[PDB]
Amino acid sequence: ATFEIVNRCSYTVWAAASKGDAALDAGGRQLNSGESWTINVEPGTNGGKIWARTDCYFDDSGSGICKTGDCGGLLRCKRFGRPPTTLAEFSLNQYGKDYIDISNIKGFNVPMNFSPTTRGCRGVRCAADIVGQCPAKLKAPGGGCNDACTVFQTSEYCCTTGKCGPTEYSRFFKRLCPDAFSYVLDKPTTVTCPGSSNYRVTFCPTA
Repeated sequence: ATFEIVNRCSYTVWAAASKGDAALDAGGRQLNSGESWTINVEPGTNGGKIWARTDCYFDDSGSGICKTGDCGGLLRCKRFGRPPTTLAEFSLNQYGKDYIDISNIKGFNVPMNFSPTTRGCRGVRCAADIVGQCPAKLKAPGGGCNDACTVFQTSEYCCTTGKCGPTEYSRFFKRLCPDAFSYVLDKPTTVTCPGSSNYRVTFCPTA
């Protein structure tokens, strides 16, 4: 499948693409404002994620740091990024269907559109100003809005027992982004696409 990753942000982001134990394609890249990065994702990719990273420094070997979504200091991600990270999440060719979603379960750093570029289902969007509205106790100093599980490390926020409810913090992300996951047992906002759909992830789809 092709993912076009477009930075519509006025600031540089470092796109990341990972299934948690491996890079997707090159796994990461600098996107200046307006730049597009086309990646190929293997059919059958299960638990694929795309995210933006903000305020990166990389040396000549692609080693360094980001204030948001840093994945063990690499330009080319093999691992998931450090929260806060708005997540484009995908499982491709699962019994003839694609599953896409946006998640705020690892917090929010960069507004995001995740849309098919092929026909047969709808995109999802989390483009509200979650960083600007972020509750004082979830504010990441580096930039972005932590989820309550990253900050407080409780069974309730992490949903560690497989049982828990919405929270004051999960409802803040849900109120600003109804179409994103807000907590682990949130009513699914997963969209079903045709198997082998293609996608665009847009950072700052409106701003």
